[PDB]
Parts: sequence; structure tokens; C-alpha cells
Amino acid sequence: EFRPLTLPPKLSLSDFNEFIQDIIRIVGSENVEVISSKDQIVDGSYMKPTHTHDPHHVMDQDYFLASAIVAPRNVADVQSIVGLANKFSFPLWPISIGRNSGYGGAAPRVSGSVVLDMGKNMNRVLEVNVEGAYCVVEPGVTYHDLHNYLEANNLRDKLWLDVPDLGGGSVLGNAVERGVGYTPYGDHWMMHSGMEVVLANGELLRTGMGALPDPKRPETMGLKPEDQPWSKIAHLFPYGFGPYIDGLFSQSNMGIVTKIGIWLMPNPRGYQSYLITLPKDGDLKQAVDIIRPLRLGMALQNVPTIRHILLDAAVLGDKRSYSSRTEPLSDEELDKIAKQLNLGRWNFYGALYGPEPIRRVLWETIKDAFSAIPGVKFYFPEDTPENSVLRVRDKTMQGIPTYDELKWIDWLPNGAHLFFSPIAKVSGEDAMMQYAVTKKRCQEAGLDFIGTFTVGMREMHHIVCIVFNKKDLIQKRKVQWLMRTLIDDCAANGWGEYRTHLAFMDQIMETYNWNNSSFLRFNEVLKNAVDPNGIIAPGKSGVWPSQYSHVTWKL
Amino acid sequence: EFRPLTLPPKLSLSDFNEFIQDIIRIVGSENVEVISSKDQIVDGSYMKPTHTHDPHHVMDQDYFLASAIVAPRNVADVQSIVGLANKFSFPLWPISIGRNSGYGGAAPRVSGSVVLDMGKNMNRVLEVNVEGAYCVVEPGVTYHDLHNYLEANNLRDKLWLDVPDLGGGSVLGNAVERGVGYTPYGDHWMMHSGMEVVLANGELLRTGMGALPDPKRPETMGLKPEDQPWSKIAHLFPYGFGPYIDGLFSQSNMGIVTKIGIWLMPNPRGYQSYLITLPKDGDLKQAVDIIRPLRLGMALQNVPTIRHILLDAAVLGDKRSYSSRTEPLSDEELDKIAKQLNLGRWNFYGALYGPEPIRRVLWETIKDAFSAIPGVKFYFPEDTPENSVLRVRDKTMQGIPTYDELKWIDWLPNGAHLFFSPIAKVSGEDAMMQYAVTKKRCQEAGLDFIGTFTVGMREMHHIVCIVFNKKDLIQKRKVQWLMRTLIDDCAANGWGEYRTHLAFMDQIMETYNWNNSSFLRFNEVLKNAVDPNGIIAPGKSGVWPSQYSHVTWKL
Amino acid sequence: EFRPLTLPPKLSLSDFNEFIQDIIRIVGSENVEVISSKDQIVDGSYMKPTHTHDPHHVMDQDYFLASAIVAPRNVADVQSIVGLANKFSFPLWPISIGRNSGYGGAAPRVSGSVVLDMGKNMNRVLEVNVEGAYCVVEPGVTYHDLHNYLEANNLRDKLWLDVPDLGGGSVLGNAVERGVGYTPYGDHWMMHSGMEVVLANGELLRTGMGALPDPKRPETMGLKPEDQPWSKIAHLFPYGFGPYIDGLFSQSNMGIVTKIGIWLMPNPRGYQSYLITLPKDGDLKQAVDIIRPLRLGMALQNVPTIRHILLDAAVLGDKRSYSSRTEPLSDEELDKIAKQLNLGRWNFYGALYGPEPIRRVLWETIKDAFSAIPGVKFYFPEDTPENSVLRVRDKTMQGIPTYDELKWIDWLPNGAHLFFSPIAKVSGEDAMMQYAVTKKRCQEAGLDFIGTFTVGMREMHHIVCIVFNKKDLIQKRKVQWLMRTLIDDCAANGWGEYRTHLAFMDQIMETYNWNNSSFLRFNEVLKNAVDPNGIIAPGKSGVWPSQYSHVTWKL
Ligand SMILES: *Cc1cc2c(cc1C)nc1c(=O)[nH]c(=O)nc-1n2C[C@H](O)[C@H](O)[C@H](O)COP(=O)(O)OP(=O)(O)OC[C@H]1O[C@@H](n2cnc3c(N)ncnc32)[C@H](O)[C@@H]1O
Ligand SMILES: *Cc1cc2c(cc1C)nc1c(=O)[nH]c(=O)nc-1n2C[C@H](O)[C@H](O)[C@H](O)COP(=O)(O)OP(=O)(O)OC[C@H]1O[C@@H](n2cnc3c(N)ncnc32)[C@H](O)[C@@H]1O
Ligand SMILES: *Cc1cc2c(cc1C)nc1c(=O)[nH]c(=O)nc-1n2C[C@H](O)[C@H](O)[C@H](O)COP(=O)(O)OP(=O)(O)OC[C@H]1O[C@@H](n2cnc3c(N)ncnc32)[C@H](O)[C@@H]1O
Ligand SMILES: Cc1ccc(O)c([N+](=O)[O-])c1
Ligand SMILES: Cc1ccc(O)c([N+](=O)[O-])c1
Ligand SMILES: Cc1ccc(O)c([N+](=O)[O-])c1
Repeated sequence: EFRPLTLPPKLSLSDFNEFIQDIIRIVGSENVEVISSKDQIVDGSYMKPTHTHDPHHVMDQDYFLASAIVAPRNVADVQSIVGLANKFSFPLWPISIGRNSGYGGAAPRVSGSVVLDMGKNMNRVLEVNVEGAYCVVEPGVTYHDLHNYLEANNLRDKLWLDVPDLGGGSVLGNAVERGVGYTPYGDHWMMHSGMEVVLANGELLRTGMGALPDPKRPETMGLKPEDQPWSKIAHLFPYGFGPYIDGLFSQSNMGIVTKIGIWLMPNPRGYQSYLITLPKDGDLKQAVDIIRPLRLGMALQNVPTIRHILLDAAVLGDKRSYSSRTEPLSDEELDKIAKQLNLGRWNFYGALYGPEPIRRVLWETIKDAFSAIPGVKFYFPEDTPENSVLRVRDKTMQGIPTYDELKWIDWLPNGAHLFFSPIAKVSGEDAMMQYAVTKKRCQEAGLDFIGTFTVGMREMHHIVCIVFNKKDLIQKRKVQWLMRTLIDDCAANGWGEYRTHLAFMDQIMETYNWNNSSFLRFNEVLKNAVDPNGIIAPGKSGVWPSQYSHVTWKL
Repeated sequence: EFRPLTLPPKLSLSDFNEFIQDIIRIVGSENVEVISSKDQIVDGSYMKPTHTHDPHHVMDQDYFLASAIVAPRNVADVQSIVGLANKFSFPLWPISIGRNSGYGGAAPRVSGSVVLDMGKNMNRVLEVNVEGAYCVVEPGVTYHDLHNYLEANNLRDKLWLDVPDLGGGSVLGNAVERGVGYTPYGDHWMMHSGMEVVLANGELLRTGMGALPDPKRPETMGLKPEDQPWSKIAHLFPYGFGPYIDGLFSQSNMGIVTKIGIWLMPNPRGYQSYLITLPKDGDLKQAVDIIRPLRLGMALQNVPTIRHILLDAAVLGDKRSYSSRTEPLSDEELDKIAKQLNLGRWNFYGALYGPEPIRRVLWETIKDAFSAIPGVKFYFPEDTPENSVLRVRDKTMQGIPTYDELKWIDWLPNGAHLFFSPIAKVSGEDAMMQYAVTKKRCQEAGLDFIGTFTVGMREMHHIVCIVFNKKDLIQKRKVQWLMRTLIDDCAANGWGEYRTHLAFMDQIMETYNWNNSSFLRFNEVLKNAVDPNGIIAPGKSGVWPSQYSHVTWKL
Repeated sequence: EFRPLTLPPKLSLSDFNEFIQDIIRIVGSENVEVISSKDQIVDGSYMKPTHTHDPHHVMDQDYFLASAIVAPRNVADVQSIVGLANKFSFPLWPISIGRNSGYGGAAPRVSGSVVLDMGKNMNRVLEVNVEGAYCVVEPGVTYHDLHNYLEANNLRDKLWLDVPDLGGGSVLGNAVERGVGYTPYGDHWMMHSGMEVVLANGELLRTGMGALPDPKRPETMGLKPEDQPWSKIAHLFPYGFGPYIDGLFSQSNMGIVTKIGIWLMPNPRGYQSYLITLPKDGDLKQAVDIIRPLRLGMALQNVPTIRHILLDAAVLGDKRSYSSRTEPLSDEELDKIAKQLNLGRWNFYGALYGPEPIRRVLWETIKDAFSAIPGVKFYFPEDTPENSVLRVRDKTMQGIPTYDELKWIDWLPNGAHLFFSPIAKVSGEDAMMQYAVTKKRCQEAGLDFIGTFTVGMREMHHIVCIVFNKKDLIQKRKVQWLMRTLIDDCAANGWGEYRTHLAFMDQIMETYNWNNSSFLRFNEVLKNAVDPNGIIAPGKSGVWPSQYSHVTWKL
């Protein structure tokens, strides 16, 4: 194609054309796609995501957007595209699914960048192994896809998938990002083993035991490396020998991932989701403290989650379906909605897995522990209305994907999500302070507070859900202001953020400044050593190649 | 001091002297120690380890040995020593305890290197936190030290330490090496969070949330960075934000570690070790298969271990105390010794943790499962003689360190350990093949086979114990030959090794050659980028700085 | 000499010795002085200042301190010392007087640095010219010295010196720093013309018209450049032709200044100091607003100053001589002390200069303007007790130096000054907000607020006087905390600082970060271009040469 709406820094249209001309010859025109005009700038839907920019844009819609899109047919193409990118110093921005909304979606940090759609063609579930209780996968496999594959193959009785709320995302895309999930296998990054990735220099590289070569059998002769099988231990033990480099690949521009090993929980032989509604707002504090020991003690098995009242209601209804009021709902109004829905001002969803004797025993401990809270009330999914959030999480908590939760994005008219995500201690006092600070700022911006803690062993990801109408420019600015201020306040109180949207990766990296930004400095060193040309996703997590001046690029 | 018995490559005695002269001015003479003569080359004891070379030398005793030794008083000294090392391009080789015997002990890969004794002065238990259920520590803290600290502080009822067999090693030294331990917290590397290390350039760097700075209070003003407190989440969540670099620090020369966060298991409120003796040699196969599901299913909680007959006997007695025979004992003789000691030809030690109802239920499942094996017999520690290996592991399985196990090193006269450690699937067929291959080679070398599997979730570390008399030069050569051959055979069958001795790190790295040694190549890139001068432990895990020619150095 | 208590970064004692050995050969032993021991670390007095470190240390006393001291005999030596410094890459830190206390005194930012005492030998008043109404001077001339020179020469009737509070400082040292003074000639940096300085490369360079060479007369033949006379216009017009580089020399490490032109106010033919006591604390606001127009309108001629009550009392008495209380005095107590001393809660000192008709007219306007304030009261020096602060400033306001003001440093036991100095608008509202913020933080730290505004045309330097006992380590930390917090708060409100102490130049430079620290980046470029080796005062104002890593050095 001819003229992109915008282009990478320091490059002529003459060069873009020779570059794109060459890519089309490689992947064929069916695969390439140049962004020539506004009618191309459509904000999709979660069901059919837009690969050109951020769907949930806090900033201008056309702010971050690609010059083109390119779907490699397979690994060889990636190696090739990468080679061309080096010739032109054209920036790439890889993606498996494009489903990362609330964190910038498919949009690239630096505009005019070519977006590699790793997912379109490399869609394959490469392997599922019952004895090893794991599988292998390409960037294209969403959670739903895997679930079906297990189900078609009747393997669902043998092994369970762990899954985040909405089911559409890339299994590996979410993994590299360290996204959370609900079962005992909830920490996604923790559950991987052996990976494969294309370096900036286009060379292939497996990791961990992935490096020990599978011995040569007559049947495997002549295979290209990307097609060669993995050795037996590759997916069973992550460490390998020597330095453990896998982390360099999480949340970073060090290289493009092509396949990845992921564990799978054997069917536990027992399950029963549950609920415990906390009556008061202040109950958040005692509940957390009651939880701390249950988590360390292994009473609570999976990643449970304390949900705010509005989150469950957002799933059940629009703000309009509850109040004509155009401002943050009052504590009074919040108490009222809970009475309508039968929920507490906070609501703890969780689960039990195992044979009955284990389950019965755990259930006692849990129920007995939470009783210290006046007014607590325990419901099983059966015990609730056929639309309840519980009936839904009951599936999420057992590997069944769904999409019912997107409904909450609809609280305001033109829904658009934006996640603020500070980490917080498994402490009632710390959790209480974080909530208050986040709430007041929200009120200042005119937004309803909404969030959910997701309980890790020694920590909790506090996930603030900023819903906002994507067409009110004023609200957007208030929102940008909201984010930036929240970042600084929590920072000023020991709180970090585990992930964020393109428009703030720079600010958040800056919070990580102990010892004069020593951490970032070490990374850039690794970065430039690995990708001299800064071809791969420059600016991810705030790491900039030497070519990009921090003055022009930071934000 | 004046003249070291050997010196680093490419360096004058004139330079060694100016270098050492300067170090003495920094750390004071009490801290430095030059190796001038043979009387200095004493092979210590496990209780008082030698810092100058390998105690268990398969190779010549004086092969790998330092030019001097230097104990930094604190972090500032390390930064300083490092700075001098760069001026002279003198190679450093860090160590916390020196306890890594069976993997080369305190000896450096490249001879004449200065050995940093990080442990002598930086001995402090920096923190223990009950709510977070973790602690922080300097290189000097051994497992015993921590246990006492917990016990002095009466905290032992609140939190348990995880511990490897012998208790003397460095808590962090073993952690960076990814050493195994017995409780549920057995995977040491997995249990860390937040670290601190000195880069080749001497700059400080915390990691993970360690990077988010603790807000400034009047009390903490003026503190030097190394003395500054960590932010609240630092030890609670390992990921931080951006690339997860911690692995670059495991089994590698990327930098020197100064402190490290480590988790601690809350007292489980229940415990009972157990034993299950497998009668026949061939029972190894079914036992493994019976185990696979129990492990994934969480029936088996901690890292259990299948011990070979001779290992338990070595603890109970010398080969001489069982046979005047100078060659590998026959299967007949092996069957006989088991009858004497009441053990099976294989013996599964493990444990249960939790309230009685959980414990009772698990015990049923386990006992019921293993019964498929004809002749199995279950003993509790009480049910056995007051010297039994079980009475010992009962302590190991609950965080109590010991030293009773060193007795096995004594099988031959001049005991000397050497660990061959291939990883193997949690499969009876795979486990059986690995054992046979390892045994035959052992027989070829005239050595008794001895080993123990240590069961991970999806894998098992097969630990071959090569005992050999450290004074028979012939036996040593047979042993070198043994190792090298075993490395190649297992390689030729998909088997890797998770760790090894200095004399074979090069060979083992070479097994990891998928795609033309792509893995090693990526590392050297990272290496040279990070330490231009190759000052830090060159050759660790086989990674060589550009200065060392692979022709002269590899081995 | 042999061994300095500390040394510059990256340097051997062997090198220090060869370096110092060579300097001694140049300047002779009388001039050099190595710091070998603690007895050398004496905190002097203002009358006999210590050249080795900070007298008023907020930080550890021995924190910032030189390796040695060297007094060049003349310009040639400076050029030479500089040349040696380049060979060794030894850092220099120039100073004229050492009188910069409350900003770190004679101490160097980077420790172990050699301190050039420019003042000892280069002490000469090079010229005084009545028609041009200016003079020329070396680094050694203090204000008192110049005053005497004028007075010996009977020139005092012809021209007046402008002078800061205490009279001991270097006329040029204070000028390059942009220090303030009391007469109409109060802006010191503004009053200079033509300078001379030694570049990092040791080359000489005059500036402005200083560059146009004085034509050659037989009498001036053979003169060395440093001894050559200036052309006629050199001291009369500052701009010269082409880029105006003089500013590169203010508050920066660009080069060492050797002489400098400075204007002198012709005797005005009339003078009368005055006072106006504002009764209430809140009167600060209206007073400022009444002042704004008087300043722009030229009613107020010199740099007047609004003094806080405690400042005048500190001069009159110790906190102990007013209250046994160990904490910040109450507003009540403050009102009481004013009644005792006859002063307002704020007190405006200023002056009139000119023939009587001008003076009479101005006096009316001023008196009439300030009357809008209820309770104001106007005193002439005559109208007050023979110890009054007014009797003192009456001299300061006419070029007469004094030392009476040091008495205020004595408020606490071990007096030690530390200046916080944010700039503020000539507005009652802005001035009021700044005062409140600064006061509350002071109260938080347990310190009495004390300060004085010094009124510029369109702005006011708010000078917060942090007195603190230099031996209470706790108080010191509270103070460090005080400074750092004040810096951030004022920053968060548009307020900058025109100068500061070594321990905070880095933090303050960071406040100046518009557009991604663009300002600092531009400077480092200029820095490294000019001094490749970073020999000259690295870290001044936060500007670091490329050799110093920002991670290790910043603070
Ligand atoms: C709207 C929403 C989002 C959401 C959620 C609930 C709602 C209502 N619940 C989630 C949850 O419980 N846990 C979670 O982690 N995320 C959840 N989200 C956010 C989002 O939907 C998911 O995180 C989703 O998995 C993200 O999208 P996807 O998984 O498809 O990722 P992507 O679009 O490919 O972007 C991935 C990013 O990582 C890097 N990347 C991706 N692929 C590669 C390859 N092959 N190589 C290198 N880097 C890669 C890119 O930087 C890209 O930005
Ligand atoms: C003889 C023996 C050994 C043994 C064992 C049973 C017997 C009878 N059981 C073990 C077990 O159950 N699990 C295990 O991991 N090891 C066991 N061993 C072997 C050995 O005793 C232990 O592994 C022991 O912990 C190792 O010694 P130590 O822990 O003291 O380690 P070290 O002497 O300091 O050497 C550590 C190596 O790692 C690197 N290193 C160490 N400190 C640093 C720092 N600060 N910075 C950077 N790198 C560091 C070095 O490369 C060094 O070689
Ligand atoms: C305690 C105190 C201080 C004070 C004051 C009242 C009291 C009670 N009143 C002052 C006032 O009204 N105005 C003012 O500007 N300062 C006042 N102070 C602070 C201090 O006493 C004076 O500012 C004093 O003039 C500073 O000391 P001095 O003038 O002697 O300066 P120095 O010791 O030489 O340090 C100068 C700095 O500038 C750079 N420098 C100095 N000479 C050179 C040369 N030749 N070349 C290059 N740079 C040079 C150095 O960086 C040095 O740090
Ligand atoms: C809904 C949601 C969004 C982003 C996250 O990171 C997340 N989590 O549990 O980690 C959950
Ligand atoms: C005894 C021993 C020696 C080395 C190891 O690595 C080990 N392990 O369990 O990992 C156990
Ligand atoms: C007393 C004092 C101290 C530092 C200054 O800067 C100052 N000034 O008027 O500029 C006055």
C-alpha cells in the first residue's frame, strides 16, 4: 500500500513503501494491511477486536495507531519481517490476540509502528499431554479455543484450564503479561515451562530445558528448527541449567514469543463455589485480616476475590437502571442496592476443590472463621437467583470461560475500561488505606469507585475499575488526571502497580526509581545489547532504545 | 602479601601486589589472605570448610585454587573491591558459605582468582516478619543460624524453615543455585522475593518491588543505600513491573547478591513423617507411577524422596562394615542388607502436614494407593530403631537442620562426594531407564550405585551420589570418565542436569545446544554487555566473557 | 604528603602521591595541605573558616571533605594544576573565600577532591576607577578588604560598596553565586562586567569587551597574558559581540574564575535608613501588596527586606534568653517578644538615597502608603535603642560591612545555618501561602520558623533560616527531612529555589525538569564538551560529567 495515516519516527514515505512492498511479497497481500484513512479507525467490540489502536482510549482516539498490520504466516516470516525491520529500523509491536483492552489494546506505544498479528496464522494447539498435565500453544489460541480443544478431545475430565474473567484473550499473551486467573493455577506466569522466541537478530531460541535437543530419530530428520519437537523434560521443569532468562521475556521488548508451555491442573475430583457477603463497608478490614492466615494456611485454595458492590451490580445493571443521578452514588444508595440484590457492601467469592472429606473440613474452617463478622451470610450458587454473579464465577472458578462479565463495562453510556492496579498487603489496615485513597480521588473526578481485590498468597492485586464514557473529552481529561494522581499518591505510600496502559508505562516505571533509577538503567543496557536498532516494541514498560530520545518520547 | 601460588591469566606479580596492597588498605589485613604455600592447601571438613579450593577434588587438588581470599566488611567494600578488580581486570569469584561441596566447594573455575568471602562479615538476619511470613538475609546466615534466631526469638512456633539435608549451607547461596529442600517450601528459588546485588560496575540494584522506594521518614534520612529499608511490598510480591530479571541472577555471573527475601511456611498445626519400604528393585517403576497422580493431586504435600538402599545404609555404616569385598555389591548382597536394616530395596520417605482430619484422610489415600505394591510396609518414626534414617528425616521434614547425613560420605575411606544430577519424568518407565543407564556405567567404573530421587510436581531430580576415595588417582580418573560418559548418555536420551561441579559446567552447557548453541550465545551477549571486563566469576555455568578464549578455557 | 583520609573515586594512593608530589613542586609545600587525620577536621568560625569540609553539616561531619588543599600562587599555577588534574582525572573544587556556609562552606560535592584555595595568594584589588565607577578584583578580596582599600585611598566619599549581611565573603565568589546585597546595587551578578577564567583545558579567556585587546604600548610589552591590561571598554559594557557567555560561569562547573569587573555606586549625596513595624502576623499580606507598586514605581530604591520577628530577636538574644521552652514558640509568645523589643510581628527595613527634595518626597509616599495598615509605626535609626537591628542595617544599607548579624546563628546551642530559599511573587497572596507552608513543616520538625524576604523588582527571595544544633543527630535528620519535604511542596506549587547546599543540589535540579529534564540535558552537553575529563567541580548544581554515573553519584 501507499500512504499510512502516520509513520514511524525518522522515516520517509519512500522507505515505508519499499518496506511494505517487501512484506507483501513475503506474507502476501491477504496478510498485510495499511492504514490509509479514518474509516479504518473503528473501535471494535470485545468479540471482534480492532488491531489498529486503543479501543478504550483515554487519550485521543487516533493518538496511538499503527502504520500497517502484518500477519506472519509462520515463524520463518517473523524471522524475515524482523530482518527487514532492521534494514529500515522500522519499529515492530507484537501481539497475539489484541484483547489487552483497559491497558491500551492492540495499539503500539510509538505510532506508525507495524503491528505483528502473531495470532491470525499461528493459531495452533501444538500439544496436550495428560501425564505431564500440560499443553503447548501458539499465540493464536484463546482460552475458549483451548477449552473446546480439550472438550472435543473429551479431555475435559482429565484436565482443567485456569481462566481470567472474560475468556477471549491469548493464553500466552496473558501469560507473558503475568495476568491473573481464578483456580489454584491462577498465577499464569508461574505456570509456564519452556518457551520459544525470535530475537531482534531473528535467531531462534528455546529456553529452560527447551534448549536440550530432542535426540534425532529418522522421522524428525530435515525438520526446520521451528518445527522440531521439544525434548521430554522441556515442559516439565522450567529452570534448565545456567541463568534463568524467561523473565526477560515478561512485560518487555527483549524479543517475540512464538510458542509456550503451560501447566494444566488435573481434575480435582470435587468442587463447590461459595459466597460470603460482608454487610458493612468497614467490614473490608476484618475480612482481609481473617483471610491472611487462611491463605498462608492453604484453607483458601484458589485465587479468591473480594468484590465491591457496584462491580456485581454493573454486571446486573446500568447506572441508569439504578439512579437518574449523574454523580457518584452515596453510601446510602450503595447500602440500598445491596439490599435489592441480596449482596453485602463487599462480597467474597472463592472455592473448594478436592474430595468431600477435604472440602467438608475446609468449609467448616472457612465458615467458622468468617463468622466473627457480624451479619455475614454464606450462599452456594444453588442458593441464588439465576442471574447472580455467583452462578457465573462458579464456571470461572472451574476453568469454564464466559463473557458475562463484559456487562460491567456498560455502567456508563459509551463504556470504556481503564485499570488502575496497585498491589496491596494481605492486611486489613493496608487494604483499608488503599481503598480510601483510591475512592476519594475517584470522587474528586466525579466517578463511581469500583474494584476487586484478587488475593495472592502474600499479597493482593487491588484492581480499580475506571469506567468512563469514551466520548466525553472532559471526562477523559478528568480520567487522565485521575490516573496520574493515583499513581503518585500510592507511590508516596509504598504502593506499586503490576501493570498498566500505554499512556502511563513511563510514569509507572519512574516510580520504580530506587537508587537513581538503577533498575531502568540496567534494563536499557540489556535492551540495547539485544536489539541495537530498537526494532522491537520500543517504550514497552518504559524501556527505550538509545535511538529514542527520552525527551521526545517519555510522557 | 607477596606471591600467590598461582595467578589469574594475563597478569604480573607486580600487578597482583599493587592490587592486593590496595585491598588490604580497604578491608584491613585481618580480612585478606594470600595463598603462598602448600601448607595452606588443606582440605577442611564440612564443619570448617576450606575457602581455597575444592575439598572433594576429582581433579588435581591444587587445580582450581584462589590467589587470595577477601572478606568484604560490608556492601561498600564490595563496591570498592569490584572497582579495583576492573582496573586490573582481576577475576572475582563470590561465595557466601563455601559449603557447595560435591559441586566444587569454594574453588573458582579460573585459578588465581580472588575469592570474595561474602559470608564472614555480612552474617546478619536482617528481618523476620510474622504477618508476611518471611525474613531477609545476608550471605553469612546458614540454615542453622536462622533456625536458632527463630528459636531464640521463640518464633519457631509461628514459622518453619525449609531445609536441605545437611544444615550448614548459606540460605541465599543455596537459593541462587536453586537447591532443593524437604518441606512444602522445598523449591528454594521459587520461595524468594526481592533481592539486592552489586553489578560489575559496582552500582547497587534492588529488584522486583525492591525497586519501589520506601517513602522518606525523618528517621531514615541520610542512610546509605545499602542500609535503606525496603518498601512494604518488596518481600511480598516478586514481579514488580517491567521485565522480571531475578533469574539472571540464578546460577550465573551477572552480579554479586547481597541480601535476599525468602518465604517462611507458617506452622501447619500438624505433622507426622512416614515411611514405605518397597521390597524389590523393580518396584521403583510402579512406585513412581503410583506417585505421579498423588503429586499433581496434592495428596503428597512436601518434596518426598525415594531413597536407594545403600544411601540409608551409608548413613548407618561404612562399606567395610558390610563387606570385605572391594567391588560393587551384588543384588544378592543388596537384598541381604535390607533384611538386616528392615528397609526395602527402595524406600519412600515423605510427610503429612495439617490438622488431623486432613492428615487422616491423606494418610488413607496414600496408604491405600501404595498397597497395590506387593510386600510394601508402612512405618512411622516411632515404629523404628533409634538410629533409623527416618528418625532423622522426621526433623528435616519439619525444618530442623541436622548433620547426621554426612555419614554417608564415609562409605569409602577418604570420602569425597560428587553429584551427577539428571532430571527425570515422574514416570516409572523413564525413571527405570535412567536408573539402569546410570547403574551400568557405575558398575563399569567399579563404584557402587547410590542415589535418591527428590520428587517435584512434574519432575524428579535424580541425584546420583558418586562417593570415591579422594586419594586414589586411578579411581579419580575412572570417576572423571564416569561423569563425562554419563553426561553424554543421558543427553542422548533427552536427559539434562540441573547443576554440576566446576569440572563439567562446560560440558553440560554444551548439551544445551538446541539451534546451534543459541542459548549460550544469548547469554554471553548479556554477559559482555553487563561486565565488559569479565571480572565476575567468568566461566560459571560455562558462560565466558569475550576476554577468555574458548579454546584455552573450555574443558 | 602520604595518605588522605579519603580519596577521589577511581584512584590509587599511588596516584594521589605522584599527583600531590608534583603539586608541591609547583606551589611549594607552604601552599599544599593533605588531610591525614581527624584532628584536621575542625569546624572553624566565620572569622577563620575551615577549608576542609562543611562547618554547618546537616549530614555527617566527615561526609564531604577534601583529600588536600592547594593555594595557587597565581594564574600560571592554576593553569598548571589544571593540567595535572587532567593527567590523573583528579577532581578540583574551586573557592575564593570558603565563606559560603549555610550552603556547604568550603566542602566539595565529591569527596577526596583537591580544593583550590583561589583566595590565599590571589588577594589583590587590581583596580578602582572613579570615572568608570567600578573596580576589578581577584578571588581573595573580601567585602571588608575592598571597603578598607576605598577608605585608605579616601575614595569612600567617591564610591560606595554594595554588601550582603555579614561582610567577610569574597566579592567575586558571592557574585558568581548571584548572591544578594542591600543597596540599589543589590543584585550582585547584574553588576559585573568583563571576567577572566581558566578553562578545563587550562587556556585563558577574558569575556565581553574583555576580549578586545588593549593596544600595545612599549610599557606593556612582554607581559604574560594574565598580567596584561584590559581594554578601556572591558569593564564598562558587558555584552561585547557575539554570544554572551558570562552566565555559563554563574553557579556552574564550566571553568575557574580569576578576576572580575564589578560596578560601584557613586556616592548618592543623601541617606536615611528607616523602619516600619507591622503589628500583626497577617499584615505580611497587605504589606507585600502595598510594596509591589512602590518597587516597580521606583519609590523603594534599594533591596528592602521584610524581617520576621525572631530574626531580629536572634540578633538580640538566644532562644534561652527568652524561654525555657524546648519547642517552637507560640504566636502568643511571639506577640510578647515584639512588645518587649518594640518591633512588629514583621518589620520592613529599607532606605532612601538622594538629595533631600527627592528623599523628602519619597518618604511621604512611602509613609502615606504604609499607613493603610492599622498600627504601623515608623522609626529612624536615631529613634531607637543603641543595639537595635536598625542601627546595624543602617550601615549595611550604605555599604558598611559588619558582623553583628552572626549573632542570630546562636539561637540554639551549637549554631549551624541552613538556608531554604524559594523565590516568591511580589504578591500578598503568594507570599502568604509560601510562609504558611514553610512554617507548618518547620513546626512538624520542632523548629522555630525564621526568615526574611529580600525584595527584588518583580520578585522576592524568601530566605528560610534553618538554625539547628549541629550535634543532635536526631535534629539533623529531622532537618534533612525538613529540607527535602519543603523542596517538594514548594515545587508542587510553582516555587523554585535560587541556591542551595551541596546535599540538595541534585534534588533541586530535578525540580527544574520541564520537558523531560531538557534543561539539565542541555547543560551536561555543554559540560562534557568543555571538560571531557570532568575535572572541574563535578556535581555543582547537579551537573555531572559523563564519568560519574548518575546512579552512584546523585543523591
Ligand atoms: C475488559 C476486561 C479486561 C480484563 C478483565 C476483565 C474485563 C472486563 N479480566 C482480566 C483478568 O481477569 N485477568 C487479566 O489478566 N486480564 C483481564 N483483562 C484484561 C485483558 O482482557 C486480558 O489481560 C487479556 O488477556 C489481554 O489481551 P491478550 O491476552 O489478547 O493480549 P494481547 O492483546 O496479545 O497483548 C499482549 C501484550 O503482551 C505483549 N505480547 C503479546 N504477544 C506477544 C508475543 N508473541 N511476543 C512478545 N510480546 C507479546 C505485547 O506487548 C502486548 O501489548
Ligand atoms: C555433601 C552434601 C551436599 C549436599 C547435600 C548432602 C550432602 C551429604 N544435600 C543437599 C541438598 O539436599 N540440597 C542442596 O541444594 N544441596 C545439598 N548439598 C550440596 C551443598 O551442601 C548445598 O547445596 C549447599 O547449600 C551449597 O553450599 P552453600 O549453600 O554454602 O553455597 P556457596 O558455598 O556459597 O556456593 C554458592 C555458589 O553460588 C554462587 N554464589 C554464592 N553466593 C553468591 C553471591 N553472594 N553472589 C553471587 N553468586 C553467589 C557462586 O557461584 C558459588 O559457587
Ligand atoms: C551565615 C550567613 C550566611 C549568609 C548571610 C548571613 C549569614 C548569617 N547573608 C548573606 C547575604 O546577605 N547574601 C548572600 O549572598 N549570602 C549570604 N550568606 C551566605 C554566605 O555567607 C555568602 O553568600 C558568602 O558570600 C559565600 O561565601 P563566599 O562568598 O566566600 O564564597 P566561596 O566560599 O568562595 O564559595 C563560592 C562558591 O562559588 C564557586 N566559586 C567560588 N570561587 C570560584 C572561582 N574562582 N571559580 C569558580 N567557581 C568559584 C564554588 O562552587 C564555591 O562553592
Ligand atoms: C479484571 C482484571 C484486569 C486486570 C488484571 O490484571 C486482573 N488481575 O487479576 O490481575 C483482573
Ligand atoms: C543431596 C543433594 C545434592 C544436590 C542436590 O541438588 C540435591 N537436591 O535435592 O536438589 C540434593
Ligand atoms: C542571609 C542570606 C543568605 C542567602 C541568600 O541568598 C541571601 N540573599 O539575599 O540572597 C541572604
